[PDB]
Parts: sequence; structure tokens; C-alpha cells
Amino acid sequence: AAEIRQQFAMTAGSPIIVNDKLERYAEVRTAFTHPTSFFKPNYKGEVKPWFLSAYDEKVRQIENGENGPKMKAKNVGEARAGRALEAAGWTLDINYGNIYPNRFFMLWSGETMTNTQLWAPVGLDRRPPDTTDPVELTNYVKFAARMAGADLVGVARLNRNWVYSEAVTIPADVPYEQSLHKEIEKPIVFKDVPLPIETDDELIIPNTCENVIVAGIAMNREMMQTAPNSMACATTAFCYSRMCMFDMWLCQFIRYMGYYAIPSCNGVGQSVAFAVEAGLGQASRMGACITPEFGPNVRLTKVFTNMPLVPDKPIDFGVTEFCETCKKCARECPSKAITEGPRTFEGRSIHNQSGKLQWQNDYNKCLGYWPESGGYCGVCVAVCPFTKGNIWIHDGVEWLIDNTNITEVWDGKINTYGLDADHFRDTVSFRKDRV
Amino acid sequence: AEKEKNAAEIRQQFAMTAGSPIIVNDKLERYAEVRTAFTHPTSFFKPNYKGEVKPWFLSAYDEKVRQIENGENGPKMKAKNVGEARAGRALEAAGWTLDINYGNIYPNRFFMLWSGETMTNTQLWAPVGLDRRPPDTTDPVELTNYVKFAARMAGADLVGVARLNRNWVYSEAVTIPADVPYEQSLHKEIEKPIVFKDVPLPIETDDELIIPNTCENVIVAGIAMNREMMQTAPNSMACATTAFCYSRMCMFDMWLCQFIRYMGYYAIPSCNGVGQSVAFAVEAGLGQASRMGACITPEFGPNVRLTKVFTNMPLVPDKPIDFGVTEFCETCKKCARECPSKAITEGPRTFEGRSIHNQSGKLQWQNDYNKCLGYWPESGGYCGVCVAVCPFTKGNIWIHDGVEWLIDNTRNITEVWDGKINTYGLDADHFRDTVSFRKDRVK
Ligand code: SF4
Ligand code: SF4
Ligand code: SF4
Ligand code: SF4
Repeated sequence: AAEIRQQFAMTAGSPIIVNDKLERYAEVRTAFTHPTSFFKPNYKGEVKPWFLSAYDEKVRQIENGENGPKMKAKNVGEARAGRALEAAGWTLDINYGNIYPNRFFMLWSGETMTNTQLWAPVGLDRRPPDTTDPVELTNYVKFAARMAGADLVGVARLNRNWVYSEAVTIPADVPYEQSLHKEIEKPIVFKDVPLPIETDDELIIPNTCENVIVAGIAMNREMMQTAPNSMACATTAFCYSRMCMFDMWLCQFIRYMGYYAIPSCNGVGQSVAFAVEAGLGQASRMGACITPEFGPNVRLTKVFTNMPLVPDKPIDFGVTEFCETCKKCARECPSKAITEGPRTFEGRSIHNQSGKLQWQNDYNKCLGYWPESGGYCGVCVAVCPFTKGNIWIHDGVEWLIDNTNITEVWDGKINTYGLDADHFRDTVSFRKDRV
Repeated sequence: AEKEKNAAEIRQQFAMTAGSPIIVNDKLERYAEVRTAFTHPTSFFKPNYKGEVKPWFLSAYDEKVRQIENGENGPKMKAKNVGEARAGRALEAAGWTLDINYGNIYPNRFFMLWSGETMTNTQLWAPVGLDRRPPDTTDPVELTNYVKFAARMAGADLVGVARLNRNWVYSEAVTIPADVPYEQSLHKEIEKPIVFKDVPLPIETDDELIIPNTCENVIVAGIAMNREMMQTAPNSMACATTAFCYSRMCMFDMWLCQFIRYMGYYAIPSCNGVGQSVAFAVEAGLGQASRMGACITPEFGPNVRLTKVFTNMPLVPDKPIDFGVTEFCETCKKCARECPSKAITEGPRTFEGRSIHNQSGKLQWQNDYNKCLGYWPESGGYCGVCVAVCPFTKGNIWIHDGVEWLIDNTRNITEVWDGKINTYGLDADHFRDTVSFRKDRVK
């Protein structure tokens, strides 16, 4: 896997092609939050917040002994178990994605955390850094990242084009039980200040915030292959909580090294663009970052920091050319959300950011399928050739890409965090591949 | 030819018939948690390197600070430079992010809630009613398979089930009143009885922590530490793998408790609180007790952390295992010889506690745990030399002789930072050993 990555390393420079129309994107425009897409009917035809209508379908499926849309479970007990596993997975995640910045788990300073308080006498977060060498810092922080649950880790300079212009958040003193009903918009701005700070009016990231560290958190292949049914939902959910723990662990490490760190999970900016710039993978037709190790079957989170670091090289292992002819996700998508046409700089709707060259998908169609199916779908991820274990072959001199139920999952292979020992060697790391 | 390792085969070979293997007599009473060296007034205070008497972890902090300033990764162990010393301690500190006051011991506080009702996840999911709907599965065989699958998703490297032996549940917990904020927690610790009563649900009153009489089972998880890091004991990287695994324990408990609740049962998390993990682990078949006092497992030796969840969910208990640990420990004594505090006995097992920190009435090697704790401020960490030098901690201890499996009786920090690592510090060279199919989850 390390050989594959070195082989497809490209020269420095963001591979995302942009034009002069590109503007930063307000987070409220995503299909999850925008008022034009937020409300969906349930199976009874009642208009509700999309996730409430989706809950109605989960209840309906459990009652009827189903694991998904038109997918009968072995029995009601099995149906129940899948949704219990899904719901439990989300334990360390707020309101599907931890997007409110500097709230709950996503604090921009460590000062009030119980861990920081307990460790205060050592003064690790107050002491000036003892290492400023970006080479050594990159090795340290990547080692820490792996301890913190990343299966992949990369570094990029922070491209502000992918930072949301405005965040969706809640007022600071609103407790959790009012959060869903009191969501607001708040600008994210860059200023000459020493530390990340939030005011009544603004989320302020310092101009010194040079870098972004991006983590890939691998999902389980067997469970995702059940998309759009419940076990796909469960591997999705568990990985969101793994993302949260990753962000908290790594931000604390960085702070204890004498720098600042901003967590994000699904908030603050666009993870796919950061991941491509940090060399985890390449953008794809479906819109995900496709990695050599996992294809698109991997979640992303990221941490922003002033810690000096060595940016990784972007990687090009031919995804763009492959997606050009493939279109399997587009054909299998249950909502016809994914385009079969060519890449353009023009967004198909409010949910897309115009001004960058990408495949333009209709993401309101995608979200529409979630209440209908009672899950987070994932069919595109499941059917992508890159998701399958072996797409890689060797032609004698260099690596190249090859041209060509749920009861069973519960009774089948599993290992810690859903990782697969058959492939786990692919993410082994020594100093040579960290920096 | 070398037999491909089969960890499941190994466990089958050494499976015992049913019955708690811990030998006890009439001396045995439940143990008050306040008696542990961490909490007992006789041991909680330790001098620092200036001879100032402080809480043990504060004296240990003084030594970490001194070491960083002196460019050291441990007692009389020079680091590459001050930056490396700093990094080890930053890693250690960060590892503890999801753990309260070194162990999460206060029951029904912070992360260790005995009910899910107030958790943000529960509130978010409330309209589905998973925590209100009666169980759809009561078959212990299916439940055992479901809950073990969930346990692996939740980060357990090992999982086992036992009937709950109340002998190992603390008579009284250490906790804080419910109106005390975190900042005052260490100042305001109290004792509170853990009692069993005829109630539908785990509940806490002003006077008591009440576990229902229906709380039949304990689920025990092993959380694997990283071998390379632990073998730097007593230096900083051993402290770091210890720390990260405590946060993994916490995540495990919360994940699994929520799964069980959403299956229509109740679940009590614990991490280092509520009861004695090693006893539960032995009874749930994760491994065997040892001279040093830890549960030694076939997969990781003693280099594995433990947590446990208590529940009324019907389950199939696992069988205890005997792969010869007791007999090896009788003749080995390596941990005893290498222990920097001489805390571990070189003598035979007895039923009589060495001091207040030991629970009398059960046959075990009796160690002086006040001596152990005393070395922690001296070394500026959580030591772990015993775990590091234990032959069972070594990676390739199992061999096959053509007939059966057996133990192969043949048995710096810059390099660790520059060396092999993988997700959560797990090792792909061995990760196949914890693969699981239905057959090894339930008979
Ligand atoms: S399914 Fe085919 S077109 Fe779609 S993202 Fe994967 S490789 Fe690209
Ligand atoms: S998640 Fe499902 S509906 Fe959405 S784009 Fe992928 S295949 Fe289509
Ligand atoms: S070092 Fe030897 S005596 Fe001590 S626990 Fe390990 S096997 Fe037993
Ligand atoms: S942790 Fe260290 S001091 Fe304590 S028993 Fe083990 S070797 Fe001895």
C-alpha cells in the first residue's frame, strides 16, 4: 500500500481546478439544513423534519420485521437489533455530525475540558512549544493521529475556499434539548488574533491557522454492502463517534504540544476538498474522496492548527479517468441524484458550490431517499469498484487498476471497531511514510 | 511446516467446565472501594522529589515537569531532546481525554450514567422509542451473539460473559454528591453503598446505589494496549498507551450500554468503578489471574485493559479457561524480580490479605499495592514494568507441536516514535487473532 502511494504521488499543488466565480459556501445550504430541503413527507404523507420522517420509517420497519425498504429481516428481533446498533453508534455525536462549532464536543479551546483541568499543573497547554521543526512535528502528530483512531492521515495547507463562509450553530447558552429548534447562522472569519475565539457575532480563526490535518476513519465493508439497509447505517454511525473521539484526542495532543487546534467532524468546512488536497485520495463521480485503501468507504474528519507541518503530496491513481466511463453509482442510485454527465464549474442547485470542477449531483434527491428508506442509504459507496477489496493488480513492473444478507453479517466476520485483519496491514505506518 | 495460528482453536483447547475458578473461604466479604491504594488515606498521599507530600498524581506531575525540563522520558532515562520528552507527555495527557480523575470510578456520574435517559444521543433518538419498547428478543443465544458483535464494534478486542458474582462488587463505591461540579470532585469524594434490591431499574438515591436483583450478568471487555509502547515501561510511552486505552474503555461502556438499552434492557457501565475487573474477567473466561495480579489473556498476556457492563439482558455465560498460567507463575516470578518497588510477592498464594488494599478470603498472590503506588511519583507515570516483562506479553508465545497448542517456553523511545504504528495502536501482525464469527461468539 505504501508502494502504491509513492508510485502515484504528484507534485505539490491543489488538484482542484477552480475559476474566478468561486466563493466560500454557507453551511446552511447543505441539504440537511436548508429550508427548501429540510422537510420531507413520511410514509403516511405527513410533512416533517427529514430525520423525524426517517424515524417513522425505522419504527414502521421494526414493527413489520424489516431491515430496510422492501427487505424482510429474519424476524422482528433482528430488525430491532439493527436499529439498536445504529442508534447506539451515534453516542458521541451531536445531531448527526457534530457540526455546531465550539459546542458540545467540538470546543475550539481545551481550557474547560475535564482532562485539561486535571492536567493543568503540568502546564502542557501553557508552556511554549519545545518543537517547532515541521518535520518532527509531522511525525509526532501523525503517530498521535493513528493512536487516536485514524486509519489514514494527511496534512495540507489550509485552503480557505473550502471553509464555510457561515456555520450552522446554536447560541452558546442553549442546552441540548432546545438545540434542534434554535439553530442559527454565524460567520466564520479569519483575523489577526492569537487564538481561535468566538464572539457574539463571529467565529474567528486566526490568520496563523496554516494547516489542516485530515483523517480517514474506515467503515466496515460487510456492513456497508447491506446499503441501503440498517447495518450500513450502523457502520456509518459508529464511525461518526470514532471521528469525534479522533478530533478530541488529536486537538488535546496539539494543545499539549504548545499549539492551538480546532476540531470539526462534519462542521467548519468541506472534508472532501481537504482530503483531496491532503493526499488521502481523489474526488469521484459520486462526490466522495476515493482512497486506494478503502475506496470511498471511509469517513473523514479534520483538525485545523497553527502547528508547523509538512504538507503531503496529492495522489493521482487514475480515479478521474475511471469515473469518466464507469457510472455504476449513477446507475444504481435509488434517487437518480448522481449525474452521468461530464464535470462542470456550475452547481446544479443551491446545495452545490459553483466555481470548482466536479461532477455536479442533485443532493436534494439524495436526502429525499433517506426518509423513504429509513436510513443513510450508501448504495453509491457500496457499488463503487474502489470499495471492493482487490481492484489493484501488478503488471510486472508497476501497480495498475484492474479494468474489470443481514443475518449473515450478524453471524459473520467482525473484529475490533469493524476493522478487517485481512487488509489491516495496508495502513501500517513507519516514520518513512509519515514524513 | 509452521501451523497457521488459530486463536479460537487455542481457546477451545483450554476451555474448562462451568464454575468460578476463584477459590474462596468464609473469610470473604465484599470490599469497600475506598480501600484501594488510589483512594485510601494511608496511601493516597505521596512525597514528590522535593519531599513535599501531595496527592500521588500531583507528586507524579512534579516529576513529569522535572523530566521534561531535564530532557528525560522517564526516571534516569534521557530523551533525544527536550522536544521528545515534551511530546511523550503531551501524548500521555491527551490519551486521558475521555476519562475522569484516572479511572471513571464514580458511578452514575459524568460518563458512567446508569440510565441513558439524559444522554444527548438518547434524546435525539427518543421518537423511535427503542429505549421504551419491550425487548423483541429474549433468547440468550441470539442476545449473546448480538451483544458480542456490538462489543467488537465498540472497540473491544476481547469480550466474555459471566453470571454476576456479587463477591467482586464493591460493598461501597467512591463517588461525589450529585450537586458537586467537576472542579470540586477530588475535594468532595464520599463513600456510598452499592446494594441489591427488588427494583425494576438501576437507581441512585441520596443514601444508596441500587442495582436490581434482576442484574444477572456481567459483560467483560479486553482493550488491547500497544506492545512496543508498554515495553518502554516505566517511561512515558507506556503511560501513553495506558491513557488512550482508558478513553477506549469509556467509549466502549457508553456504546455498549446504549446498545443494550436500545434492545430493551438496562445496562450499568463501570470502567474502573463498581467492582473488581480482574475477578470478573477470570470468571468470564478472558484469561487467568497471575502473580502480578492481572488477568493474563492468551492473545495479549496482561497487556490489555479491562472494563465491564452489568445487565439483566439474558446471556449465555462463557466458560473459564485454564492455559497453565497458575503453574507458570509459580516458577517464573520475573515480574517480582523486576518490580522497581518490590511490591509483587515471590511467595505462594494465600487467603490472607497483605494489607488493607487486598481483599482477604480468595486465593491469590498477595501484593503490596502501597509500594506499587509509591513508585508512580518517583517515576512520574503509571510504571507497568510488570506487564512489560511478563513472558505472556510477548508477541509470538504460541506454538503447535503437531498435536496441540502450547506455550513456547523459550520465554528506545525515539525508535518507538519513528517505528511501527497502526490504528488505535493495534498490530496487524497479530490482529487476525481477534477475528470473530458466530461460532466463537456463542455455542
Ligand atoms: S461507482 Fe464508478 S463512477 Fe461512481 S464513484 Fe465509483 S468509480 Fe466513480
Ligand atoms: S447515498 Fe444513495 S441516494 Fe444518495 S447519492 Fe448515494 S446512492 Fe444515491
Ligand atoms: S512475569 Fe511471570 S510470574 Fe509474573 S505474572 Fe508474568 S508469568 Fe506470572
Ligand atoms: S506497576 Fe511497577 S511498581 Fe507496580 S507492581 Fe508493576 S512493576 Fe511493581
